[PDB]
Parts: sequence; C-alpha cells; structure tokens
Amino acid sequence: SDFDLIVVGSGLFGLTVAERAASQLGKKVLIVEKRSHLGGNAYSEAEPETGIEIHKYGAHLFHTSNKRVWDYVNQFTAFTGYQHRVFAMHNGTAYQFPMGLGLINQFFGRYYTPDEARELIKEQSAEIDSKDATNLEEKAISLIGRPLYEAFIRDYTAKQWQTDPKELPAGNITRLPVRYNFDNRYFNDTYEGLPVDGYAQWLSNMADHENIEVRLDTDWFEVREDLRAQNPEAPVVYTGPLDRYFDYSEGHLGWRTLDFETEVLNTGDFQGTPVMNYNDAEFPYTRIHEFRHFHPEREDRHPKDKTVIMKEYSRFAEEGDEPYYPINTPSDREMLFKYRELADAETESGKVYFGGRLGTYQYLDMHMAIASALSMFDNKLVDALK
Amino acid sequence: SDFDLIVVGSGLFGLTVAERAASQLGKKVLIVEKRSHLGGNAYSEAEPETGIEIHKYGAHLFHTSNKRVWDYVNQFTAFTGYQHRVFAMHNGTAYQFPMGLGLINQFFGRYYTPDEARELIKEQSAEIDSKDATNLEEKAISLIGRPLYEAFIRDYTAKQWQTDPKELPAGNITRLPVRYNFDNRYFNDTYEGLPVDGYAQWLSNMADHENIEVRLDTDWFEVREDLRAQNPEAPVVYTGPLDRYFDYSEGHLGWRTLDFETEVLNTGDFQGTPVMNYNDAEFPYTRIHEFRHFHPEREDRHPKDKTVIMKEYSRFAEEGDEPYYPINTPSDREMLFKYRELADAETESGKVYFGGRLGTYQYLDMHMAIASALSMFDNKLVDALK
Ligand SMILES: Cc1cc2c(cc1C)N(C[C@H](O)[C@H](O)[C@H](O)COP(=O)(O)OP(=O)(O)OC[C@H]1O[C@@H](n3cnc4c(N)ncnc43)[C@H](O)[C@@H]1O)c1[nH]c(=O)[nH]c(=O)c1N2
Ligand SMILES: Cc1cc2c(cc1C)N(C[C@H](O)[C@H](O)[C@H](O)COP(=O)(O)OP(=O)(O)OC[C@H]1O[C@@H](n3cnc4c(N)ncnc43)[C@H](O)[C@@H]1O)c1[nH]c(=O)[nH]c(=O)c1N2
Ligand SMILES: O=c1ccn([C@@H]2O[C@H](COP(=O)(O)OP(=O)(O)O[C@H]3O[C@H](CO)[C@@H](O)[C@H](O)[C@H]3O)[C@@H](O)[C@H]2O)c(=O)[nH]1
Ligand SMILES: O=c1ccn([C@@H]2O[C@H](COP(=O)(O)OP(=O)(O)O[C@H]3O[C@H](CO)[C@@H](O)[C@H](O)[C@H]3O)[C@@H](O)[C@H]2O)c(=O)[nH]1
Ligand code: NA
Ligand code: NA
Repeated sequence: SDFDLIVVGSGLFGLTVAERAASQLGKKVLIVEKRSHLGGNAYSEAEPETGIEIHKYGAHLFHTSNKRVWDYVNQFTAFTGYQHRVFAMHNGTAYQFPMGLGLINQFFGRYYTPDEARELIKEQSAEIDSKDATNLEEKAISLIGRPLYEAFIRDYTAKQWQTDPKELPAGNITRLPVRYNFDNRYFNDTYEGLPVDGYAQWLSNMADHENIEVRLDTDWFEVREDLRAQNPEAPVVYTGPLDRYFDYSEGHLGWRTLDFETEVLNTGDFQGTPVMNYNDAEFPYTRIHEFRHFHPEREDRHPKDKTVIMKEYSRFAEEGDEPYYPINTPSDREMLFKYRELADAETESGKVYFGGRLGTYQYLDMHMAIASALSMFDNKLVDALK
Repeated sequence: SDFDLIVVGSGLFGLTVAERAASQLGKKVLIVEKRSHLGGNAYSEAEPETGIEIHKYGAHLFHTSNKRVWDYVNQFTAFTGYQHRVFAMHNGTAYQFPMGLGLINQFFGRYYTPDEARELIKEQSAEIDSKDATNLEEKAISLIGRPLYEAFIRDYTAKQWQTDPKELPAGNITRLPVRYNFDNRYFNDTYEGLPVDGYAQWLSNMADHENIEVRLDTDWFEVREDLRAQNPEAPVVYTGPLDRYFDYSEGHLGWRTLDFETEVLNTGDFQGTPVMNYNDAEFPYTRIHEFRHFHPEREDRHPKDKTVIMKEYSRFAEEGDEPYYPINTPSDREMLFKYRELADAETESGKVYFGGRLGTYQYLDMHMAIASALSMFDNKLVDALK
C-alpha cells in the first residue's frame, strides 16, 4: 500500500499517533491537514518585522509532571529553563501573582508572615461558608473574601466568560487559590520549558520521518472517499471537529473563542515580563503577551528598539471563528454524550478513531493530548494495524 | 612512599587539588585538616531537632557560567533546579529584590514601564554625576538617587561594614544597580543549584578516592616536620591562613567576620522565602536565612511544625573569630604584597604552594576557588610531581 494509516489533523494528537505508528510499527502514515502549516494550534511563527517567535492560536507554555511524556517530547526538541511567571495589573500597580504573601503584602499594605496570612484569609473568607455558595461570586468570596475577590477575580472572570459571576456554577472553583509563601512560579509541575528552536521546528520534527507523508492544505471531507478507496482497510484517526464529522446532525457544539490584537511597537521593552494580566474592567483585553520575553536567551537576535506584543480578548465563538475552549453548557454535554454513541458506532463500522482537542470536545493541555494520543496508540492502534 | 602530595586544608581548594592529583596523576595524597569535618567553610550539617540542613559558616548558593567547573563538580554531586531569590524588608513591607520594575512599583506607588523606569532613575540620580563622588554614599546617590539609596542601601551597608557610607571609598560600587524589567533571579549565571544530598555529602565524595588519605583534627604546624620527614621531596599545598604560615612576622591580616544566631521555632514556616534581607537600622542583623526553603523538594522529610532560622551579624574579626571577608585596607594590601614575596621564596626553596581563600587573602566564590585550584593543578602541580 502507499499508506497503512490515515491521520486527520496535525496537532500534537495527530502527530503523536502518526510518529508512533511510523517509528514503532514501521507503518506508512499519511497525514492530512486542512491548514497550510504543520502543528495545529500549538504552531508558532516569526513576526516578519522583528523576527520574534509568536503564537497565532494563543500563547503556549509547556509543562508536565508526567515523565513519560517528558522523555518522549524530548526526543524531538530540547527545552529551555524557562519558568513561567505572571503579574496582575490592578489600579495602576502591577501585583505579584498568583495570590500569596507577595500579592498580599502589596494589597493590604504591609508584610504578613505565613501564619499571619493564613489568619488574614480566615477572617476575610469567614463571610460565606464554602458549603453555602450558589454561584461563582459567592464561592470565591467564601474562599478568599470580598476585598481580594473584587480586585483580582470579579472583572477578570467576567471578561473571560462574557458574564456576571453570580450567573456561573459554584463548581468551577474547587480549590483555595492562595499560597502562604513567596513562591510565584505559575506552574506546579516537575518539568517546564519552551522548545529551543520554537514549536514550529519541534512539531515539524515529529513528522520528519521516512514513513510519514504530509499533505498540507487538504480538507479530509473533500478527499476522504478517494483515499480510503486506495486502501480500504487502512484505518483513520480523526482529530477534527466532532460535530462536523457527523454534519452537525445533532446540534452545534458550543465553544468559547479568542481574538488576538497583535502590534509592533517602537521600543525594545514594553512591560518587562512575558505575561501581564489585566484585572480591571476599564480594559477590554484580559492580558498582554510580550513575546520576546519568552525567549530572553535570544535577545541578541532580537530588535534593540522594537517589540511585538499582543492583546487577548474573549467572546463566544461562532462559525468561522476558531474554537478554543469548550463551553460545556448542560445542553452541550448531552449532545456530546450522543455524538460519542455515533463515534463508537462509526469506529466499529468503519475503523475511524476520534481523538484530541476538537475530536472529543474537551480542553487539553499539550502533555495531556500527547498522553491521550499515546494511550490510544498503545491501547487501540497497535492491534488495529496487524 | 606513603604519600606523594600533602594538602593542608580540606576546603574546595584543597579537595580539588587533591582529587585531581589522585585521579589524573594517580599519586598518593595526604589531606591534613585542622577541624573535625571535611569541607572548609562550605560544610553543612543537619540541625539535630528538625533534621534540616544548615551551614555553620554562612549560607552557600552554588552558581557559575564556567562550564569547565560545572562539568567537573557534577562529577561529584547532582544539583537541584534551585534558583536563588531575595526579598528586602523595609518599613514593615517586604520588597521585591533586587532593584527593578518590581521594587520600583512597590516603593514609588505605581507601575512604571521599562522606559518610564529608566527615566525615573535619570531624574533621581541627576543630583550627583558619577564622575564627582567622594565616598560610597555619594557614588550610590549619583547612580540611583537619594530616596532609594537611603531606603535600601544606607543602613544595610552600614551594618555590614560597621561604618558610615561617607567614610567608604567610592570605588566599591562600579555598576548601576537597577533592572528595567521584572526578572528577580538574584544571580546572572548560566548554571545554578544546590547539592542534592547536601554539601557535606558532596565535599566528602571528592575525598572518597583510593589514593587520598584524610586526617581530621590535625594542625599542620604541629605535624609538619614529622610528615615531611617521611618523604622530603613530596610537595605541599597550603590553603591555611597566609600570615600565620609566616608566624605573623609582618602584621596580622585584617578580616571581617560574622556571628550567626541560630534558633528553632515552633512553626512550619517563618517567612516563606529562603533569604529575607533587613535594610532598616532598627534591626541588628542584616538578613534572616530560613533553611528549609533552600530544599523545598525535601519538605516531606521536614518538620510539619518546626523550622530552623538564623540571623546574620557583621563586625571586625579578631583572633579566635573566624575570618570571612578580607577587609583590604591600604595597610592590608601591602603587608599582603610582602607575604607574596615570602611565599614565592618559600615555594621555590621548599616546594610549598599557597592557594585558596585563606591562603591568598582573597574573597573566593566556590567555582572561583575550584577553578583557581584547577589552574594551579594544571600549571604548577603536574610538573611538580614527576
Ligand atoms: C489559547 C490556548 C493556549 C494553550 C492551549 C490551548 C489554548 C486554546 N494548549 C495547547 C493546545 O491548544 C492543545 O494542547 C493542542 O492544540 C491539542 O492538540 P490536538 O492535536 O488535540 O489539536 P489541534 O487543534 O492542535 O490539531 C487539529 C488540527 O487538525 C486540523 N484539521 C481540522 N479539521 C480538519 C479537517 N477537516 N481536515 C484536515 N485537517 C483538519 C487543524 O487544521 C489542526 O491543524 C496548551 N496546553 C498546554 O499544555 N500548555 C499551554 O500553555 C497551552 N496553551
Ligand atoms: C559567608 C560566606 C558565604 C559564601 C562564601 C563565603 C562566605 C564567607 N562562599 C564559599 C566559601 O566560603 C569559599 O568559596 C570556600 O570556603 C573557599 O574554599 P577554600 O578551600 O579556598 O577555603 P576553606 O576556608 O573552605 O578551606 C580551608 C580549610 O583549611 C583548614 N585549615 C586551616 N588552617 C589549617 C591548618 N593550620 N592545618 C590544617 N588545616 C587547616 C580549615 O579548617 C578549613 O577546613 C561562596 N561562594 C560561592 O560561590 N557561592 C556562595 O553562595 C558562597 N557563600
Ligand atoms: O488574574 C486572574 C487569573 C485567573 N483568574 C481566574 O482563574 C481562571 C484561570 O484562567 P486563566 O488565568 O485565564 O488561564 P490559565 O489558568 O493560565 O489557563 C487556562 O488555559 C490554559 C491554556 O489555554 C490551560 O493550560 C489551563 O488549564 C486553563 O485553566 C480565570 O478564568 C479566572 O476565573 C482570575 O480571576 N484572575
Ligand atoms: O539589601 C541590600 C543588598 C546589598 N546591598 C549592597 O550590596 C552589597 C552586596 O552584599 P550582600 O547582599 O550582603 O551579599 P552578596 O552580594 O549576595 O554576596 C557577597 O558575599 C557572597 C557570599 O559571601 C559572594 O558570593 C559575593 O561575591 C559577595 O558580594 C552590600 O554590601 C551593600 O553594599 C545593599 O545595600 N542592600
Ligand atoms: Na468560608
Ligand atoms: Na548622575
């Protein structure tokens, strides 16, 4: 055959499945991608004026405590020692972030020892018992009190979900969001970095194999019947939109989206930190990314006097807009459960597997997706190709 | 012979010289150490109540951009991903540190962009031209202005050197101490961590070799004539006090010292950061070290409800007191230059080499010492043992 496996999509999920099949089974794998680039939403490319790497589908920071995934992805790229950190902009002052002794000192006026700070939160959050809460506004206040809630959460949350906190489930926060030390790593995980020569280089390396064929700029639904004709019992992995596979026969799945406003400024340094959250409602966007800071080890290939930055906005996502975050209304999660039924049928009837962010209506971190792929590979695909 | 090389001292300098001679030349090396422990001032040991590693000769953070040294020391111990960070305590508020957009925001009331902040420092430091300064107080103010100087430098400096800034050379600061971003790594170097099983374990590994013999609790001047008798043209490396070698025949070298006040507290967490500087004169000590935080990856072998901390004080150092920092008065640096003459004579007449912190009256970082040793090894010792 020309191929033994067809993979729809070239996000981390497709790529992984693909590469395993190529290197571990030695099969011929054909990757079909709609866009003109490899990588799915993880893709990054250089801004033309400045040369600086940016991400046209949202900023991507790689982090995992999953050693399996880590050793794996390191097979295809090295990482930097980048540790992600964030600052929160509120009333013209940049606060340390997330919530901890640092922010606490800046906001309530003076230093609180760890023990002091636990107590400070005790009194503040005493208003509502977490067992009481009816919506998102309460449940937070019940965890950290009104002063903090109103300053750092209320508007930020509102902007991100286009809504009032009072009209959101209480179940969306599940943990005390406060640290009683000065540690402001944003992420708790074992391993963390950025791909050394960027994501594009990395993603691309995953498909650079003597058994993988990649057709960019190709829609699967336009070429499916043709390709399956060439070798009919070659199986498919579909990482595209779940609902669309089944021609929305059952209602459109509901997604949240993002609009990105990307400017080049005539300064070498606009905020001196990669990410700057904006928590006051006076501003449309949720945060400003300044991309040079993600790779400071490159700042000798960077513009002395220019910098690229990007403002992130949120809204609901519909048609033509890129889907980013599943919304998961109740009326979404059953039309899902339903499509599951369809997919399984379709998986047994016609050897077509469903995976990844779009393919399962589900938020996935990068390592999550990669693992999800590796699961499917080992559990479903090894026997499916014998 | 029983030994081919005698090494006085077991600090990093001795150890290095020793280990190279043992592993690269295969010589028999006898290490003579006055204290009862291996390691010199780098040594660390567990506080008995809590089990927590501490440093009885000052806190030690390892950091280098010298790859040679790095690959070397990794031969004897692994390091953690510890990045050192510091906070400055001034008027009951803990400031981000060192001086940068962060501290700046906290102190002058609101966020300053990088460009804004450069300008802010322009006006502040405009008072005195750096070309003018007569003492340490001016030279700082000429670099960062009075508001900052007085808040974060004046008292801290005074405590550390027991003096008024106005009576210190202008040459002790040589660089703008301000960052125009939010990056608060304390150290600029390529590599940085803490020894995984502590320094004691590490240091000790360097002497664990089938050609190295270690006699703890032995003063060299008490046993020298004896040992050199056993094999008279076996050479010595002396890493002890330079002046004392030559029986202070030429004036006592002047050192600064430290007194450490070490307490165990009945709390799991006293300040939630490894180091907390204290910049106001209301406090005797310069900073408080809280040692559990140096190894957070151990906090599941740490006391749930106790923590060891330590307050650091400075003064001048004399006899019986441990020497820490060369003072380098003018009347010190010529009595030095002189002892150099003596040493070289003594090096040619009697094959006795002088090295390391004490042996050269000179502040040395760990990697500096190690490199200094490696220099001496390759340049003077290889031919000296043929
Ligand atoms: C804003 C934002 C930011 C981040 C993240 C998500 C979001 C939304 N993620 C990273 C990322 O979005 C996610 O992990 C991956 O995109 C999932 O990879 P997939 O293969 O599952 O989907 P992905 O969407 O990447 O791949 C799908 C591919 O299929 C193609 N395709 C679709 N329909 C097709 C059709 N009909 N025919 C052919 N091709 C078709 C698409 O063109 C696309 O290339 C993340 N995770 C993390 O761990 N850390 C982070 O910091 C971030 N950052
Ligand atoms: C407070 C403080 C903090 C730090 C540092 C210094 C100070 C003062 N240094 C680390 C350290 O102090 C320095 O790098 C080493 O001690 C130098 O190693 P040496 O072998 O040169 O001397 P060192 O003093 O360690 O070794 C001398 C040894 O010789 C022995 N001795 C002396 N006289 C003798 C005699 N007559 N006979 C026999 N034995 C004798 C002593 O007992 C001792 O064991 C540092 N560096 C860095 O890179 N990062 C850091 O964070 C720090 N931290
Ligand atoms: O300043 C802040 C930050 C967060 N939040 C709340 O916490 C949530 C966290 O969202 P956000 O800070 O915007 O994004 P992350 O937590 O960094 O990441 C989200 O998106 C990432 C990439 O898209 C995924 O890796 C994460 O799982 C997902 O939580 C927000 O919706 C808010 O409800 C605030 O109120 N204020
Ligand atoms: O809060 C601060 C910190 C520093 N300084 C000034 O900067 C100097 C720096 O000294 P200090 O902060 O006490 O120590 P380090 O810079 O961390 O380290 C000193 O001691 C270390 C270990 O002993 C060595 O690695 C360094 O080379 C040596 O500069 C001080 O004397 C002051 O003059 C201030 O004014 N305020
Ligand atoms: Na409560
Ligand atoms: Na000036």
